[PDB]
Amino acid sequence: MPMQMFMQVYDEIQMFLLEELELKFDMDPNRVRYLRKMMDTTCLGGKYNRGLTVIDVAESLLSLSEDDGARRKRVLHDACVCGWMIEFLQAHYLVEDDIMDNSVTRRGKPCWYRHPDVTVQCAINDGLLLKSWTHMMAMHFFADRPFLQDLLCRFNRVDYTTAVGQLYDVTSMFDSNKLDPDVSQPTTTDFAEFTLSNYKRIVKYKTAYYTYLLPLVMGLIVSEALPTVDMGVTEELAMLMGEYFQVQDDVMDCFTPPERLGKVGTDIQDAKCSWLAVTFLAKASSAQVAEFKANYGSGDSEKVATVRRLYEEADLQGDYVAYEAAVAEQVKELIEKLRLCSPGFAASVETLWGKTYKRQK
Amino acid sequence: MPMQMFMQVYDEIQMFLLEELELKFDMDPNRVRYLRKMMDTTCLGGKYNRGLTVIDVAESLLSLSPNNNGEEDDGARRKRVLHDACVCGWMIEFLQAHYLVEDDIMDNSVTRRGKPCWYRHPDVTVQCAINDGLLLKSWTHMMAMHFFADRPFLQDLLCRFNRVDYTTAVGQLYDVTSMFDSNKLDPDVSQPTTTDFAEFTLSNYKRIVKYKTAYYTYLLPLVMGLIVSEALPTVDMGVTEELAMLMGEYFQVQDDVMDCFTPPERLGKVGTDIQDAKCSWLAVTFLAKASSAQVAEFKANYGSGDSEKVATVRRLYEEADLQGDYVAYEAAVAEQVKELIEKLRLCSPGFAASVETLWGKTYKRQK
Ligand SMILES: O=P(O)(O)C(CNc1ccccn1)P(=O)(O)O
Ligand SMILES: O=P(O)(O)C(CNc1ccccn1)P(=O)(O)O
Ligand SMILES: [Mg+2]
Ligand SMILES: [Mg+2]
Ligand SMILES: [Mg+2]
Ligand SMILES: [Mg+2]
Ligand SMILES: [Mg+2]
Ligand SMILES: [Mg+2]
Repeated sequence: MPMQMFMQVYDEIQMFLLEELELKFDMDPNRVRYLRKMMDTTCLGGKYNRGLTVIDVAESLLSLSEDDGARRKRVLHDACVCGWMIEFLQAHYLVEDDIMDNSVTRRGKPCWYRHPDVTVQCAINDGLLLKSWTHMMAMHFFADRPFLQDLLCRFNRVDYTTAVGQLYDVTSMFDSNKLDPDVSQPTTTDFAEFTLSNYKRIVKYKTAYYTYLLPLVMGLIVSEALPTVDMGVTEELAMLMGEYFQVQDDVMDCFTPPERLGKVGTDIQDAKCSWLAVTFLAKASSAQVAEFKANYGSGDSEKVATVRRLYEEADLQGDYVAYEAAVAEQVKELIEKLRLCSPGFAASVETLWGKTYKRQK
Repeated sequence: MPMQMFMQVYDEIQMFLLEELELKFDMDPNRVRYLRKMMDTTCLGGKYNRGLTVIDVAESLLSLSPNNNGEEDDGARRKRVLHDACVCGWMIEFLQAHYLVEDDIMDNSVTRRGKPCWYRHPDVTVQCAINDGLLLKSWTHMMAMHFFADRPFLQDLLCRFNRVDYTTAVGQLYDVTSMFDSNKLDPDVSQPTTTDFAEFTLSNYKRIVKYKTAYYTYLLPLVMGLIVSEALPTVDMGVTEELAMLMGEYFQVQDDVMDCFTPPERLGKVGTDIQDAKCSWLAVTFLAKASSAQVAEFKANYGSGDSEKVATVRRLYEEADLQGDYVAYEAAVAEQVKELIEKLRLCSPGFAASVETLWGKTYKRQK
């Protein structure tokens, strides 16, 4: 049912974008060919839990003041459009992050930039095009909406918020004291920034805002129910669900089959600042830490293998399971807080939690 | 003075953006320092010609054709407009600084404004540079929300602005897909450099230049000056857009030649264009009037890293007398421009004047 309309609205959005480029931007059928494949490829093949959340949250707040059925159709189309704004935003960040991250695969398919006819110079701009599309579809559908001003101001703040996250992520293997663009870039070996604290900060901004906070806020917005909700609890949940999601990402990076996964994991190889990495270095012995230091951040045979055994060596899977129960409990008390006043809303956040909490296939 | 105030608005913008990172985003002094250095480097260095135009359009519209509704000529609305005009000006420069960061990387340039491209700096990584670029465009949205928060024009401001940000990205699409044949444009397929340069035609030059240069360089400054002036509807947009497309094309044409002919030293960078086999005005004008033989040679050189093969390509330009083609091109433009400006005077003379000043800073170009 939801996938039904959503995908309808996709076709709607896409028709509008491609057709506008033809009339007003003097584009040839070819470049319009390119751009529709770019869009489909970069914006499709996911489980769309971010756009979808918007629709559910919207529907669940649809009765906050016998009826019509027209309001219903209006709010739920608005919710599909914001939903796709979120998915195009992500698509933008993903295309730019595979380029930044030198990844090779995404979702079973090669990254956009690693497409036979995609050059990275064009890929880079293709990412910008996706972002531009979110503003284009926003003005096209919500020009006459009283909420437009506040929709885009919040949307743009999470855009920004996500870019800051990305600067956090990408400046984490280095000594922040030595973060001066005039000198060279020697990746740390003390791993003194492989901290849980520092971990938490990159993941909150890079992940939690656009993945958990934005779908909910947009959902509220197109439902004219935003102030109906304790933003404090709401923000708490999102920040938390979002930390947990990434940690889930972190572990799946390391121990989930790349076939299963859809991309041979690199984190260890690219020496990222994952949950495993910072959780390991904190509980780890002197010997274990010398050993980690000697087989981290290198594309090897026995090495990554080394770094993978060390993590089981340290029972990171038990630390994890303890994490999840901790998180699962704070999420439960937060949701009941919301339920008091916003029952319908705490219902959709429950539904959100349920697509997070498991997170398996 | 106009750069006095412009520049103290920069300091203003940078303090809010930077203070807001540390305050609302948990940023540490280390990364605030980086981000301040990044902003200065990518944003300060040029001549703020699109930035200061907005200031010019705005002063010349509180004077001639201004708001009658606006108090009996008393100084308070002017420093407010002007201050707005400065934010708008830095919005345009931050938007440009965004596209130049990504562009130097895309185009793989080595230097800009007499210096290593951002992505070319020592403690700047290519993956960080890309994201830095993105922050640049975000900052445009954060400075506008912060200063124009209560401003009635903020939506109109923001709509037009993103429209132009978008027409520029499309322009970048047109420029980078220039080298190969549109027909064989299929991401699922490897691709070869066009060897026949068959899309190196004027019509496509015109296109991948009008969208990529003239809108944000000429239309946006003028449009934003109108808006913070609240004098938007007082002008013929169509004729206004006409000359900004006019002016933009010439600017770009005039920049294509500086590229291949102005010394790297004097051009504040090293001309990639021939090396990178770009679709300059120069190439499209050569291929269109050249013999079969002159053309065979262009192919046997163009788009080759070199001192001597990049110099043969630069020879047939002289031999093909591109140098007089330009002169003639420039003259047809200066007169076509000249005309539209007069049509603008008939209702919007204050406006029409600021456009002469902008035109006069284009024509009179040796930078
Ligand atoms: O780079 P990672 O590891 O954080 C992740 C991409 N997630 C992103 C990427 C860009 C902006 C925000 N979140 P992915 O490439 O594993 O999907
Ligand atoms: O790459 P070019 O030659 O078009 C030029 C940069 N101009 C741009 C760059 C990005 C977007 C629009 N216009 P520059 O590299 O000479 O500064
Ligand atoms: Mg990644
Ligand atoms: Mg990344
Ligand atoms: Mg990951
Ligand atoms: Mg360039
Ligand atoms: Mg370029
Ligand atoms: Mg150039």
